[PDB]
Amino acid sequence: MIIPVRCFSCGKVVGDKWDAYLRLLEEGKQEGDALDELKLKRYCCRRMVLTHVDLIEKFLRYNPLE
Amino acid sequence: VEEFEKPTRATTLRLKHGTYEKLDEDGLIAPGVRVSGDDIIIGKTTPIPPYHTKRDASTPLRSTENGIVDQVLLTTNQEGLKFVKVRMRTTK
Amino acid sequence: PPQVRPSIAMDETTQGQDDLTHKLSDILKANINVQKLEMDGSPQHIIN
Amino acid sequence: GVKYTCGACAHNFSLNKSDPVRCKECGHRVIYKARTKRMIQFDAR
Ligand SMILES: [Zn+2]
Ligand SMILES: [Zn+2]
Repeated sequence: MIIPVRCFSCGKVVGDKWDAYLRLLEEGKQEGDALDELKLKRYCCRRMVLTHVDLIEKFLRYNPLE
Repeated sequence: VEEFEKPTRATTLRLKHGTYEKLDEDGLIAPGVRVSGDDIIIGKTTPIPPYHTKRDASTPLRSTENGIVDQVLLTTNQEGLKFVKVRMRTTK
Repeated sequence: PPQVRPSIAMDETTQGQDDLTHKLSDILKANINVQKLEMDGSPQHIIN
Repeated sequence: GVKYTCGACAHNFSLNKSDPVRCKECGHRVIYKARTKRMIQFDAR
């Protein structure tokens, strides 16, 4: 839905690196290189950031009820 | 016809042991209210066919379930009678 | 006794009765008007 | 009497258990109850 605040396994704060990750992917950098530039060493954080689905962008398409 | 209303203690009989204070004046609970099991969420009264002569057809919450009132929908059916749908949200 | 027929309390105190109770009341009214038509003058075939 | 919101034009109005179930502005037949003003507490766990 939205990027989780912390890594599920270890607990590193990864919720502040989503915009940076997307911007790094904008310049055509590979996903592994982008993850490396964010200092995500353990693969728990790597799967936390890499496999996330930003579903909230769909939820914001619907017109608000108020 | 029946009506969605808050049943009274005196003029309305057959009161379930669940609480009724969570209902509003129209018998519909407002969204964003914590409730527990057996609590009344819809209050409906039916006149007795020929004071203290109103069947209570209130729908209580499931006794094994809790949660918060996520949404309340009021509308009319095909024939024009009242129609209410209450969606409850909980976290597992 | 009222144990035999189920008088369901569908709504607190203000309740009706089973069909057996109504038929018993009708039978008692029939017996009452049978009794009340034997000392006073009335046709025998009407009594029967 | 009770606040309500339209399901189509999202206009807030009020009802007094006498008006027909319809939006005052756009005449929509679907309305929702407004959120209660009471505070709600969570344990953030
Ligand atoms: Zn981690
Ligand atoms: Zn409207």
